[PDB]
Amino acid sequence: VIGTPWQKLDRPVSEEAIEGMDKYWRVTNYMSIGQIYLRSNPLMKEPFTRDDVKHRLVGHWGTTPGLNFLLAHINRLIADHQQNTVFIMGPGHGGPAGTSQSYVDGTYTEYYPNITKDEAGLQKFFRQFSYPGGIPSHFAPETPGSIHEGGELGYALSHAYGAVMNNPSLFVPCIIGDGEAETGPLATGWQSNKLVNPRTDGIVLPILHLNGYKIANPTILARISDEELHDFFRGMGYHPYEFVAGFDNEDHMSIHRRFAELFETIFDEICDIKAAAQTDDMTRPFYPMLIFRTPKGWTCPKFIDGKKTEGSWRAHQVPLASARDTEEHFEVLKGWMESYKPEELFNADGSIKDDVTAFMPKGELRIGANPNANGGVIREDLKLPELDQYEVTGVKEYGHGWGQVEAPRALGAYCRDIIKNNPDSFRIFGPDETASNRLNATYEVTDKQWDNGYLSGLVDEHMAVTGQVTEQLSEHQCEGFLEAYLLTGRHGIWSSYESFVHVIDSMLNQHAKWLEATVREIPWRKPISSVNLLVSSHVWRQDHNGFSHQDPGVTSLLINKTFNNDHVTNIYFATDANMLLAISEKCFKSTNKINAIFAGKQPAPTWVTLDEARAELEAGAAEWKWASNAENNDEVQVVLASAGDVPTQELMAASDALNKMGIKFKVVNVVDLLKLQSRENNDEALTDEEFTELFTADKPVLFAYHSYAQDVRGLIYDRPNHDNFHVVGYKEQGSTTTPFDMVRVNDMDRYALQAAALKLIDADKYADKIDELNAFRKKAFQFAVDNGYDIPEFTDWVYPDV
Amino acid sequence: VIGTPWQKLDRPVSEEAIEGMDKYWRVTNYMSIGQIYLRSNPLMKEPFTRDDVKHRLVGHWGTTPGLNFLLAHINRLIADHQQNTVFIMGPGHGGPAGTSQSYVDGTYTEYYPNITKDEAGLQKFFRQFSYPGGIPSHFAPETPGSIHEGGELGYALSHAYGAVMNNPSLFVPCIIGDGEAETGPLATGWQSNKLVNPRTDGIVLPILHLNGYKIANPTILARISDEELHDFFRGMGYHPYEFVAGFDNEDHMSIHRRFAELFETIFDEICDIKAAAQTDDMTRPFYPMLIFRTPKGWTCPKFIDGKKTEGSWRAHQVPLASARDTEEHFEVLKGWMESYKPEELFNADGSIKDDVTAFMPKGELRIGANPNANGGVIREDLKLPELDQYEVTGVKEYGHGWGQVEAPRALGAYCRDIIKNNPDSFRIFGPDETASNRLNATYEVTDKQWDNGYLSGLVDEHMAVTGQVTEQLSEHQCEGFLEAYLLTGRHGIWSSYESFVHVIDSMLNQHAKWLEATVREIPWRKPISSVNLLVSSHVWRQDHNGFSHQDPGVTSLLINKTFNNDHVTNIYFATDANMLLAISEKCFKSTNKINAIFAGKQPAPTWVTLDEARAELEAGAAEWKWASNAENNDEVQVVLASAGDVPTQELMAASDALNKMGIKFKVVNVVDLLKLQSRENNDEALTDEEFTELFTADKPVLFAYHSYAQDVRGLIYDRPNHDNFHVVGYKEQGSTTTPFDMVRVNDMDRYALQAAALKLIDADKYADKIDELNAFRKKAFQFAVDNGYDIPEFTDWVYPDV
Ligand SMILES: CC(=O)c1sc(CCOP(=O)(O)OP(=O)(O)O)c(C)[n+]1Cc1cnc(C)nc1N
Ligand SMILES: CC(=O)c1sc(CCOP(=O)(O)OP(=O)(O)O)c(C)[n+]1Cc1cnc(C)nc1N
Ligand SMILES: [Mg+2]
Ligand SMILES: [Mg+2]
Ligand code: NA
Repeated sequence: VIGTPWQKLDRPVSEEAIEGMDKYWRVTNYMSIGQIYLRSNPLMKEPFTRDDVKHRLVGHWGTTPGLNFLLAHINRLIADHQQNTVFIMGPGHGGPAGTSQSYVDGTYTEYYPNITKDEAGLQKFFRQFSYPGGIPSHFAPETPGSIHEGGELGYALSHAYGAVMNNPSLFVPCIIGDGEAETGPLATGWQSNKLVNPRTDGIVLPILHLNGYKIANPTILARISDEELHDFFRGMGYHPYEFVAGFDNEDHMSIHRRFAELFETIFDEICDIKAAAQTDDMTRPFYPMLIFRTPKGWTCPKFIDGKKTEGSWRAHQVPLASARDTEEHFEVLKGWMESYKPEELFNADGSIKDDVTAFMPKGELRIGANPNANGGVIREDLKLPELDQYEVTGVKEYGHGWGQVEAPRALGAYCRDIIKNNPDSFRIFGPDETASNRLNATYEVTDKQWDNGYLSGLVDEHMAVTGQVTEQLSEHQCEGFLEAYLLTGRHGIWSSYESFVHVIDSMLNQHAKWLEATVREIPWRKPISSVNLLVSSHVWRQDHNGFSHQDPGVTSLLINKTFNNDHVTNIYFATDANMLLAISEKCFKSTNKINAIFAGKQPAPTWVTLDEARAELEAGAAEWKWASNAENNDEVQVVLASAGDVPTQELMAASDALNKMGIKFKVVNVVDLLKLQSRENNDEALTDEEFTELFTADKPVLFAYHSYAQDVRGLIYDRPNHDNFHVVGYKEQGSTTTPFDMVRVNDMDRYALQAAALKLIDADKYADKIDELNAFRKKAFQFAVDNGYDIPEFTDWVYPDV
Repeated sequence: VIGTPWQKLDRPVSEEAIEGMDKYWRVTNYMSIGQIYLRSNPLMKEPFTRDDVKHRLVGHWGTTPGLNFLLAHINRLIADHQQNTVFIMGPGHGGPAGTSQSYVDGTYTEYYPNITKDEAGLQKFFRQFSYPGGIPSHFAPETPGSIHEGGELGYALSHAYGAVMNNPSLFVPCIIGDGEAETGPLATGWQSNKLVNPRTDGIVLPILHLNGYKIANPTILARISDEELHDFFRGMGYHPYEFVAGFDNEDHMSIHRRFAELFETIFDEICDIKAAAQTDDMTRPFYPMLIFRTPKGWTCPKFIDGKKTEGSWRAHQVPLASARDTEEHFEVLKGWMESYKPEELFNADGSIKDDVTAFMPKGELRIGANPNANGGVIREDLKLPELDQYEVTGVKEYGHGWGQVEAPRALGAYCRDIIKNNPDSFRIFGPDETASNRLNATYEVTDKQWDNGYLSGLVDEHMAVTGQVTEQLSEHQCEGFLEAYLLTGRHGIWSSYESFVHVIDSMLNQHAKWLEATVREIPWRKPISSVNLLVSSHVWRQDHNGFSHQDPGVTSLLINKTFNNDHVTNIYFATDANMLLAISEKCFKSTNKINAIFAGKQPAPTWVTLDEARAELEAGAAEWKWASNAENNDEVQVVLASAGDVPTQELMAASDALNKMGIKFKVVNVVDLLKLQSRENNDEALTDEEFTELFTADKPVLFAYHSYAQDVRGLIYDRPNHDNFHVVGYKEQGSTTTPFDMVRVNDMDRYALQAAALKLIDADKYADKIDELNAFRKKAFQFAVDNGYDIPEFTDWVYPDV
């Protein structure tokens, strides 16, 4: 248990705490300006001149003094209440507030011993910000106290609410830009309070950083009427409180006392909600939120060159852009740094004075030290059930290609038992698709968590105010909740229709970037559990939907995060349920990855046993010898290679036909896609020798690929024999139609695969047979048109091993 | 002018109109069930049996009777008020409501003559829905009256509000799923009413289709308290009205009269707002919105197999899934179809009776016929200014590589004058980045349109309640507004930081799919203007930001929509401002495309004259002979090829060094990326002969690519000499740093490009020189570390032609 969660003070904030908060705010403002502007001389010792100013002024001042103000008050609150707290910096371009916070709390020097608490350390701290060989502009994973960089705006609230799930002692004050709140993902993020429970989860306090402006415009929320703004927050289930400061001559000590009093009222309300929830955990409370309305750039010069800067979008990036080049900008910068009176904040040796930090929290309550902001220090491996009990044993009892299994049901049973064994640290998210993607065996041990109105057991099934599945029709919510759940040390999976995974392409990019920086150069940030995404209801079998639901292209995006041997991204094609099981075990053990797990949910053959699945997965691609009819690679006339359940089924049927014609071939299944890249691009891929062994040195290879052929073509560009691969992938064809028709129109069906294999082998010799196969595809299509279902010869085919 | 816009009735809805609306609702419900369930016998003529039921039951009943109800009332409103109207079907899986609407209004038979108004036509209409060789499950572009398919949910409101921009006579009732409203893009879509003007734009009426459920869950909005729901809509600037029906025994005629009365109150309020806006166009009104709360699946069987179906998520997809296989489901289906009393709705010949449609609008007011729902019939070519006046003439006067131009400023001036010449049909959208991406010369002739509070001319600049630029910090808004603006026949452009274009990857996918279906098989849907996206502030020069802002990967997504010779996607690399001008002219003339226009906004050399730009763009890739020093291709030791402003600059400097060493090479610039594909994949690409002429038959080619190397590798897979290309692209390296450092760490800098060219030519011979270049890159990096700016030898280099 960290601290004493949810305790009220029952006395006023002390005057010593007010004095310390004002010094915090002045020293963090001063050092934020130092990080942006100063390459040397951080205490302005004589002579302080333009030569001390950075040659390239980069950074964002506008948000920063508002963040520094809130962080003074959040620090005071954590110390007085001993409250387990992680904050979210929505405007993550306010990096200097976050580095300053860590430098003040002592964690920065603890993690970065060269950046010491004295004048030499402070000089290095100023220079390094946004500087070559230094540190980032944003609140990056290398900053103690960050679980959210806030570079690509919009995810502040999903991360805040995922952090508090199953974390009942955790308080998250979530600072949201008012520009940020105009994004789609942030606007739906407010609604998360219908999906958390005040007893079993922790508490988010949204703080709208309503500074009136984004980059070059006012914000929507800052210019609507007060009555609309309050109605908006009340309508989303909050009790809105509003603070307004900095727009008149009120002295800063008075402002601190008024804010401290308000923040105590708000926290007392949060403690009352927490206490009440021990008895009534079914009534959704109106959680407080805070409208924090202060001038953008607060405390910078009001006008610069006759233009209003404090209280304007003009304060957004770097005021006084000429501070190094003109004595006029320099004199302004000097007056501004001096206005904080650093001679009262730092000792002669350059260390921040003790009376600046006596009010601060200590130990693991510090924002920089709390282990929820470095959740791999809290993370424990899952207690996983034995995989063998889930195996589809039909392959062993009856043969390769047996049965009509819906593959994700086996993952569902495995998930059900993982939740049983790990009942408060493994969650499933879904955008109203958990049952549709066949993971609903989980409901046998838990419910979907819904903290909003109930009506009747005639409609409400498998839903309760607490549970370990969460659904909302938003891929951004599901991805953001899960990411923060992992970042705070827990585990999970989500599932999406494949075409709609693209809604969160950019979130996958940012989380991959977080992982890249971490595996490269942040070894104190310990490994977290991986994002596991079941990519299902795929391009080939969207029976009730049509062409909008046909886009397997998240493969292509994921390929753009496969560099430097970071190994933070995996693309797996689950050939059947036994393979899905073997892939899911590996993913649930893995850390510091995004794992995209492709599996069809339609009834489909099972090809491999679980033991075979375990070996083949490890290799990445495997010959299926029981399906090949060639002696050795020299006898092979063509290599039949597939990735994905549907291409494999069609390839298998084509193999059966090619066997009966007396054609010699081998069958290769590909599960771990990026293991096709060369060793030069991927030090864990198949070696050239293993790659040649599978694909031959010079035989043609027909490769039936689940997604866009482009992906495989680009991955295998420097591989031996790559000029002989003919990759058949999805090619933007299809509609609402029968299963045969969907493969037919992308040349993916068994008949077209058999034809392509014959064309690769000898086009002239097989000219007639190819015509005949192409005519059968027309006949089969006409059959479907006339009759309403596919031709029995297609649907009724079972691999001859069965 | 279509109809008589914004006219009140000032009498009650007639009883004849109520009777006609009830018959509409019954016949469209009946035919919706017919489309889902029936392969033959649409009038249930003796014998009606299981054999008439489809073998594959696919489709979505739950949303559909609510849509059919609203469409009866929207049709009545259009007819009585003669109101120019396009609706948006948010729940686009209710395709049968949209096809039924067109079949009733007569447009379906007008566009599809085989689907006649009689029993034979009705049989074909039922069978074809969601059927092989038939039509889609959703409200697809092939349905008259659609500008929004609603497959990937969330974009209903951005499309509605973009439709009404500069369209002051247009009314858009926008039907939003209540599941849909849990998405991010929909949640921010409500806020658009701060960005439209009630005088110069038309009016959206959001209708929340609050049927209580999504697929397998209730919805957030349906289960919060009524007071929260109303406060929510009032807080977003609406006057909420709520209708509740279908939950008790109220007869359907009574329900129609109550709704008609309410819908007249709402429309009268919209007419009052429109009238008032002729005098006060600065006060933002509270626009009506409608909460429409009815049971999901309304009018289907209340219970099926003991499970509540009407008023449940269970009604979502296909009730009575056994209707063909069991007499029990069949008897239920039969009673349900009979409950609509089709013997009163159709004549003996199977035509829908005249008294079913006497209340309907006629001519171009019909929802299926209105030209705003087929805007290429309204679209006129832009009156474009002459391009030559914008040319950067520095190249002609001083030489190739001259000056420090910020390329998008020339596009800004060109846009400024396009708006001048087309002052109400060309708009610019930006997610608070218009000025940041340097398109702010447009503000010389128009303002950013902002219909929310003003404070002071000290902060409000270039903003007014009407104008042709719109900004909101949401890529989903900018993309959705623009798409509908084009779909209703107008023109525009938007700009985004390149990394954040990924927020709307999935919207680009859907619009590409809309374009694919249209160019393939919908010739009555005439061409619309293209989506033009300035992709700027790119990976190499995000000076104030860092690694979160470094992701040029939208190239890779766009490559997945380049099939079948649809030619609906273009990727252009603007080498400099003259090239950007030549690309922008072509894009502004083009139709039925998405055009991604890559240009850097940093100060940069101009390489080509405008006449050269015009020729090279047409070819797609061009030798720059004035930069090559080889005689012919046989003399070439290496081909120096680049795409993108920054790779080209570095390649050019490498060429200068390689020239001074006595190395023989040619320079090739690539502008129109997909023209590198083979003719087999792209019938408008470079032929093999032209490709060999540029890239040689067998010399090494160093290709410095703006984005991920993977893209170029996969595109050129079947090209002559492709095994000799070495593609250098962005490889997930970089941070907040100097311009040299960002290229350095991706091996993209001039020194590394010169080294790679030497390695390709003779690794042994040049071993020492390569070491030396690699050491200079270290020295240059250390310089930046020590000094705060890049080494003068790097920054000060100008191409020797200047
Ligand atoms: C850094 C960057 O690229 C910023 S900061 C910013 C304004 C944010 O204003 P906000 O009111 O949220 O913050 P504050 O006033 O500074 O506190 C924008 C549009 N951008 C570009 C941008 C665009 N779109 C998205 C999704 N994310 C980002 N970061
Ligand atoms: C068709 C499909 O793939 C549907 S329909 C649906 C429920 C929509 O409920 P809503 O309340 O909006 O509509 P209604 O009750 O039927 O009127 C979902 C989750 N899906 C999957 C889905 C997921 N995510 C996104 C972005 N879009 C879609 N279409
Ligand atoms: Mg702001
Ligand atoms: Mg609904
Ligand atoms: Na090759």
